[PDB]
Amino acid sequence: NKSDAAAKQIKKLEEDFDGRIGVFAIDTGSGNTFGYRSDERFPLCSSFKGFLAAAVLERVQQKKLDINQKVKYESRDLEYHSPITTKYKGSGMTLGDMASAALQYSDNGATNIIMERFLGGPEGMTKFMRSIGDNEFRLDRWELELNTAIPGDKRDTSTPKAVANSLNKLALGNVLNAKVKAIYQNWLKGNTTGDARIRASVPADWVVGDKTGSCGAYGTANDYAVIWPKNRAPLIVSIYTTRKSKDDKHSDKTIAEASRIAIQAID
Ligand SMILES: *[B@]1([O])=C2[C]=[C]C(F)=[C]C2=[C]O1
Repeated sequence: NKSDAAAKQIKKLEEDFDGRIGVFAIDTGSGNTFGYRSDERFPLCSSFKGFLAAAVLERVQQKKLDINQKVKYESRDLEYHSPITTKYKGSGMTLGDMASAALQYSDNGATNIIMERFLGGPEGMTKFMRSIGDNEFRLDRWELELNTAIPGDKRDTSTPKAVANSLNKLALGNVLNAKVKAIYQNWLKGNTTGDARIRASVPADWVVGDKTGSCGAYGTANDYAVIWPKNRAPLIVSIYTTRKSKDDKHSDKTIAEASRIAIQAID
């Protein structure tokens, strides 16, 4: 019905920028969902870093790791785009701060250190997702090589749907106890890279938590978000985009729009 109209508009939008748009959104109040290409594979980019953060908090809650434990890395050669790890190289950082840095500043240093020392690499990352009943998600490579975003390449991809369900399990559901879920929420709420994406699509007194991704190839970018409107149950929104050519740039505004259309569909 209204579902058919939102698909028209999404279709228009991707043809407008000569690329591919994938959306999944859920209204946690009514059970309403909407998907456009919600089953197709898209490159993850930094977006899995939000799940990494959750996988840590999981280990913390089972008492396998302490959120305050020093993590030192003074001799490491820090990957490109390590703004937070770089400023604390000489003192180190707590496991908590490191995890949140991976999520809030998309910190590559934070990402790889955590996966090599606590999470058991990409395979370990994949295993974490399998354990929340997400079968699409697959992280294969490390930063930065995982961001190649070659069309057709299934490495380091998921689907909008699977990303939506996962965020929902993690941000709103059963996986984390009350105390830890709260921490996880605040981490997403404090994300700094997502102002022009899903956040731009919502009334500015809704509370949003998000994690963005940008590949730097094939104009590949994404965002996923948990949203608390004012008088209303939260929404989950998940938007993934690619473009036809290698040199193409990502489009914040397209994701913004696709979020806008998505949210109207489940309204
Ligand atoms: B994501 O996705 C990424 C990757 C790489 C770089 F350099 C940056 C970033 C952000 O997010």
